[PDB]
Amino acid sequence: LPSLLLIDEAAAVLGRMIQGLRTGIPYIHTENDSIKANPILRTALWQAAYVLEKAYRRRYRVPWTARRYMRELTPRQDGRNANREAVMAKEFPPGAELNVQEILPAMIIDAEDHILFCYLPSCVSPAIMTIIDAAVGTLATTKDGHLQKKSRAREGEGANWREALDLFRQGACKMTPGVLTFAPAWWPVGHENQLPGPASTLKPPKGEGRMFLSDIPIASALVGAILAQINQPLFESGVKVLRELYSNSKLTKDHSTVSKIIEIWFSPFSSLSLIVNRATPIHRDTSGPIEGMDILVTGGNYSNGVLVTPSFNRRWTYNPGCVVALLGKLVLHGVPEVDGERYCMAHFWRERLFDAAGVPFPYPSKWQESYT
Amino acid sequence: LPSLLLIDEAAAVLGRMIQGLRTGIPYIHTENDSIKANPILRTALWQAAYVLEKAYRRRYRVPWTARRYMRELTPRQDGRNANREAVMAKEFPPGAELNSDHPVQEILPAMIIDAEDHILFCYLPSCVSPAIMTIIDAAVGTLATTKDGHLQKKSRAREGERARKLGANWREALDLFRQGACKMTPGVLTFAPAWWPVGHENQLPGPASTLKPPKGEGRMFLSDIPIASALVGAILAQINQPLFESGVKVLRELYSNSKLTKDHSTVSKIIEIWFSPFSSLSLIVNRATPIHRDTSGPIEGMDILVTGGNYSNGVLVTPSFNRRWTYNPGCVVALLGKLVLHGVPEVDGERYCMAHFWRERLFDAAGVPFPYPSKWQESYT
Amino acid sequence: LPSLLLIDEAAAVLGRMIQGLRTGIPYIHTENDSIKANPILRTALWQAAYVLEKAYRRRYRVPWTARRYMRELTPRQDGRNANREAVMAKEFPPGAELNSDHPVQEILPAMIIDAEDHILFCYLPSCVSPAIMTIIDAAVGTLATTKDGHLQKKSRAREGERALGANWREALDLFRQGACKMTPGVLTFAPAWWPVGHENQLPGPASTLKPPKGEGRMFLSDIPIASALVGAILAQINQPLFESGVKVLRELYSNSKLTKDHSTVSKIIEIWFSPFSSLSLIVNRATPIHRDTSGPIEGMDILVTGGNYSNGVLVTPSFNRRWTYNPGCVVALLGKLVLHGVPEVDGERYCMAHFWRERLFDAAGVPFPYPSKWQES
Amino acid sequence: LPSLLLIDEAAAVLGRMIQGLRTGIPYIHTENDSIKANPILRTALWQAAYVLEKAYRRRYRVPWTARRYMRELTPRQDGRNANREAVMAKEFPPGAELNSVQEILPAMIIDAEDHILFCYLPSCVSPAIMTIIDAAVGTLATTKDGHLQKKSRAREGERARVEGANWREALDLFRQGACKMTPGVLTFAPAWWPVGHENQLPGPASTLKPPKGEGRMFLSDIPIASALVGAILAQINQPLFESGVKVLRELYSNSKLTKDHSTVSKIIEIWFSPFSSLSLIVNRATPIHRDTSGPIEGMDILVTGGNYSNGVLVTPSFNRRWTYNPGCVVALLGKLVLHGVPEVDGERYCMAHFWRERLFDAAGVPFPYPSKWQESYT
DNA sequence: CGATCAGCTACG
DNA sequence: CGTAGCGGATCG
DNA sequence: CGATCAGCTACG
DNA sequence: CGTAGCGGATCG
Ligand SMILES: O=C(O)CNC(=O)C(=O)O
Ligand SMILES: O=C(O)CNC(=O)C(=O)O
Ligand SMILES: O=C(O)CNC(=O)C(=O)O
Ligand SMILES: O=C(O)CNC(=O)C(=O)O
Ligand SMILES: [Mn+2]
Ligand SMILES: [Mn+2]
Ligand SMILES: [Mn+2]
Ligand SMILES: [Mn+2]
Repeated sequence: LPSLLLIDEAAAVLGRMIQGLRTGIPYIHTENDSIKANPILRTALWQAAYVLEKAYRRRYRVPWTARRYMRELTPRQDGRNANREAVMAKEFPPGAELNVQEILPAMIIDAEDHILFCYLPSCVSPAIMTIIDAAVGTLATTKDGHLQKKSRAREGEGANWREALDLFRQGACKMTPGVLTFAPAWWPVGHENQLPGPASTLKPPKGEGRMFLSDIPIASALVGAILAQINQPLFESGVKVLRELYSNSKLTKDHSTVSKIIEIWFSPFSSLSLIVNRATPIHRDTSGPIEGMDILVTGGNYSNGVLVTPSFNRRWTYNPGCVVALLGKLVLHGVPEVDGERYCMAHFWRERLFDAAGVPFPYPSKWQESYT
Repeated sequence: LPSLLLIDEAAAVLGRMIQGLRTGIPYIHTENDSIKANPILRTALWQAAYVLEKAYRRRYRVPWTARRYMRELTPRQDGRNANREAVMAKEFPPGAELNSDHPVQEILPAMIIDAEDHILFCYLPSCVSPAIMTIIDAAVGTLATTKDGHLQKKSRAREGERARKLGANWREALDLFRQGACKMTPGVLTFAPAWWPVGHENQLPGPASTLKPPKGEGRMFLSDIPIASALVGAILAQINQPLFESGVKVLRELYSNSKLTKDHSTVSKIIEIWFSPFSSLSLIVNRATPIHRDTSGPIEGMDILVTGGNYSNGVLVTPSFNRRWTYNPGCVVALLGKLVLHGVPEVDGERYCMAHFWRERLFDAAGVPFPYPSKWQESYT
Repeated sequence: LPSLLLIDEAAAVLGRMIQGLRTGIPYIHTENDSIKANPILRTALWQAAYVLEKAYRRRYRVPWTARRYMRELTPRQDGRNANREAVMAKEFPPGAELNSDHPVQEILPAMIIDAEDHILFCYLPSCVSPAIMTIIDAAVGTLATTKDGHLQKKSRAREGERALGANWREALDLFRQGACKMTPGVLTFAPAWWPVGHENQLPGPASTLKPPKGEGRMFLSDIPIASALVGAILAQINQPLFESGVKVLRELYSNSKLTKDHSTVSKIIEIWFSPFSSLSLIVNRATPIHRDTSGPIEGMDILVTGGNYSNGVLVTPSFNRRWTYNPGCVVALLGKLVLHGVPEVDGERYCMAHFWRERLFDAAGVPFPYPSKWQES
Repeated sequence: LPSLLLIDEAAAVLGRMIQGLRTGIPYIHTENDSIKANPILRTALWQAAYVLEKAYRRRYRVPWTARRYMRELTPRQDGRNANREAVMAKEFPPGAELNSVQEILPAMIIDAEDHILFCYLPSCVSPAIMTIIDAAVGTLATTKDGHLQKKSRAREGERARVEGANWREALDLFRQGACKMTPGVLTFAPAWWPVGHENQLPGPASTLKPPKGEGRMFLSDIPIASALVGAILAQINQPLFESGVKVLRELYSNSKLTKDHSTVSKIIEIWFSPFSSLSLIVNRATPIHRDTSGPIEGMDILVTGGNYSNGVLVTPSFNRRWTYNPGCVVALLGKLVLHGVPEVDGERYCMAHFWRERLFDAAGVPFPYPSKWQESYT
């Protein structure tokens, strides 16, 4: 599969670049691969390398380990319960380093050097941001696409807060607010009992979702390369899971479609969700494995984006081009209303795909693995 | 059709000659057929029989199957990526029969087979008889000494660049062509009865531009070498008989069925003077060849290279076999061009190469399945 | 657990000695581990390293892959069908390296590999140090001199009968006629095992091993260093199989919900110095040409022959070979692929066969691994 | 796959037995195979050899070729049209060897070019195997809520609700009265196209999909009988036998030719037959017909059993009636030869082994032309 | 997302 | 006469 | 459909 | 003690 080869090249090249920035000997790309043939990809990798090196040089530490924090969590603690969240705040305080709105790349590590949060502002190069803007605009401006049909279905008529109307941007939008999800292997609502299959959004071979994916393979390669810089075992394990889902047709239904989607799937993650013109309340993401690091990319036409992490006592500037990697099941996070239109791409995981593929899900990486 | 009958009979006769060499009961050509009508072809078939039997008795094996190698290759992996080639070389090494401390240049006819007895490479030095080599030399000289043929027109088309590693257009890069004193104009021409323009595999195929003038230089070169092409086709039938017969069937369907090609009477006229089971033939005059894989043909296609000219130091390099092969005039090499990395450095003189290769979409159009590579034992049946 | 620690360390040390022999920088054992605690084991490992390196330098190749050979075999093709064996011999011949110009019997260490570098057969003559051979001779003698041990009790049970095919392993045609110091017969040992036809219950301890101080448990206690040696050899030939067998034993020891009578099985494992599933002792029996069909396709079995005989031969027809099979000789082979037999010898002989049960791997949740390629050692 | 090896061994051994009967040098089975290990199979092969050798010595010839007959037939001419059948009877008469009661001796009908069109084999099946088949069919037709009883109540319900295009399940044909075995029709196949789903990829027959349903265990009860039938076919038409085996191997190997290929592979693993399909017709009379759903060149095999005394199979274009009592085997080009079986004085079942050419096309295996009888004697 | 492609005729 | 403008699924 | 199976507790 | 009767998916 050449797509997985491309994502490997992006990841490896990004690592060489970061190493060059650290040693003072600049990496010079000579190999004849996709990176030399596509300056947009090369430039985007260079920008991500700059931001990642800066973030790796600015590390805050909380006075507890992710393991104990996760053991105090209940299996579906998403942050709606104020009593238990106060319990968490007292048992796992921010610590002396964290007792201001940040703008500089940084990361939060636990007492045993595990990365819980990586803040990367302006990680995505303007070319790729333009590309993503165009793709999302095409998906959210179609007349009878999934988003418009859902948008009129909801006008005719927490708990399922991800599609609550109070959270969507009300006023002037050229992009249709809503939420869509894409994955080569997914279990539909209350179909979790069966084998996984392709997401409905991706099932038409020339539907709006498949073309949206075809519009952003280089953005997805960039996001995957960032993940590989932060957690290489997780990147490689996701790639192995994808390879196994491709090979072994007895793990999915409609495996023809799953294999095609994988062929145009330039990402090590299990799934990608697009949230258009919706505020995000403080929450924990409960649907993935404890150990999964998700990646958020925000874009649009706004100036006052903020991401709030209360258990770190921090607010982070969350403007177009900003990338955030985080343990979504551990870190409470939210994004208030912005002064304009916004979209978010959330790249995340399904542990059940991992056991099905026979690939262990790894524990979060320590930051020192960066420097080997 | 006399062309397809001629090459079919040449193939069958060559097989009988090789079998006689194997059993010790010499074949003696008795039938009153086209092979009796051309003593030159018969002599050349005997020489090919000698060299083919020798190569069939000297077989190296790599410790992997072509099928797994191809599954690891990407569809357009031509060898430009050195890191990817290092991955390939470590996952599919030459094996104990082929690794050595020092680079080995072979001189004896041989073949490389995979772990499942499929032929990947066949080395046949001095396969072509002096007579047929003389003929080919004369025909290629006629093509490359012309005053306003395709070769000089191409040399002028690049005249703006000239007076001013693979990559786009490497087959005609000026870096590779012979600088100095040449009797034959360096360049590349290609011939085919049915063919698709680059990027245009969406229409119906048509005749190659070189062959469209009914008395142009290309059709006249083609008419000059029907017995050399019969010999090349017969060799192919010895290495991969199903591919030979399937190519012949494809040609027959393209000839008969007129709704498969554009300009079909021209395609039929070319097929009538097409003494070859292959889809296409390319003539490369005075050009070195860098290490590459040919990525545009079917995975399972066996291509045939014939080299000639007046040079003494010819070498063909196969890195994934850890081998260099003496590649002097008259040498024939059959190889899975989409699997085998191969290149030819500059020689100390003038050289030309005839590359016979395939287009799977022609097989699809003709309704003929493309077969999987032959096992060597099928020769011995 | 000292059993698994001893065999793991023996395997690692043997690998280091073989590596030193290959590079020319001799391994020198400095660590304070199990190997220093047993100089006899260390000596035997050095001898095995020498013979293994010699065998690795003398490699014959068959012109086919084990995968294609096995795909043409039927799951219980033991060699009884002469037509089917002719089919196999014609479709999978010995090849040019094996058929043309060698002696009546081989005497030098060697191995047969397939077209994809997988090991099919490893001939290792004089592999066992004389000390360990003495030890095994004594333990097998102790098992075969008892009044009313299992060996004598089965010899009596064949009463009126005396006055391939089912039960060939104990056919009377094969056992030594005359006067024997050792009682001919067959015994089998395993920490977890299924009775024939009963792979539908939980596995339990081998019958021979259940008395806490019976003859079988003391034969096991007498040969821990011979078993550690055999296990280390196996790890040199197929490292994934060694480590996976060790994991299976570890799971059977830990997880008590896999076994019946799990305390007893735990004791057996504690004195089980071997990664193999099971061990069979064949005393004074010739062996007809056969394939062992009951184990996993990819399982490497190990045969050890001993006794006081001079004309021992192991016949592998599909390799066109006869191998000198005298006391101290070790043979590793894919029992499901390689036809092999041992004719009657001019004296008394015993064989220790170490082999596998794939259902054990399934029960322990450990996948059965693919055979290693020979270069990986 | 050991199943295909078993049927190959049965075919080869049967041929050796027939050769021994012809030369006068009896075959002696020495090989250590399934035939030596199973005396029931060996005895049954011996009986089939006796009857087949007798049938090959009694050959009638019609004065036309099967090819011209098929060329004059229309693609769905099943015999319902009396005008077309009168035309066929004038253009292809029985001929001087056949025009002129009920035959009882094993025989065969060949065409003007020695192709076998019909082989009559009375008491071909050994009593042991007939007992076995009786028991398996009785088990199939007595299951409490199995396919046959659910069909039969679907039939009573529709007859009651009322106050050929589906003649094979027409209610007039089934035995009315006292039956131990539930009348009906079932069909089994590893690769099959359901009604309404004939432009999809082939898949396993509905009857065989439950891994321990009544259909799969009926198949598990009669592998030795299925091996016997395949061996008979291999004696009459060896290329067809071997081509059916090749099609089965391709369907087993190539997982992209079928849906639910897991199930198809399991079924193939217990499919002891070179035929594409097997149908069981329990307690049903059979009107004169041609079978139109198979390849023109396909030779089907019928095995009849039960407890009846007056069984007859009618072939009008040969001007013949054939005694069709329990144990009788008939091989015939069902798409060419009109044939029918009247109601009998008791309970009866029929096992019909037949072909689907589309499976051969999918597997890339040509369907061969019917064998000539002389191929037996090579 | 820029590049790949064993080439060609329409047309200045 | 020469050469511009393809042409389009797919490749890393 | 009879045979295979590197064996064993339940019990006269 | 000694040994009868398993035991069941699968093999040709
Ligand atoms: O909307 C954003 O920027 C962040 N979104 C999330 O964390 C989410 O949807 O789970
Ligand atoms: O130049 C040679 O002899 C060989 N040439 C090639 O393989 C080629 O042009 O693709
Ligand atoms: O007797 C020997 O030395 C070898 N024995 C075997 O292979 C066996 O019992 O299966
Ligand atoms: O019922 C019988 O014996 C014969 N049956 C058939 O020919 C049939 O159903 O097509
Ligand atoms: Mn979230
Ligand atoms: Mn080439
Ligand atoms: Mn054995
Ligand atoms: Mn019928």
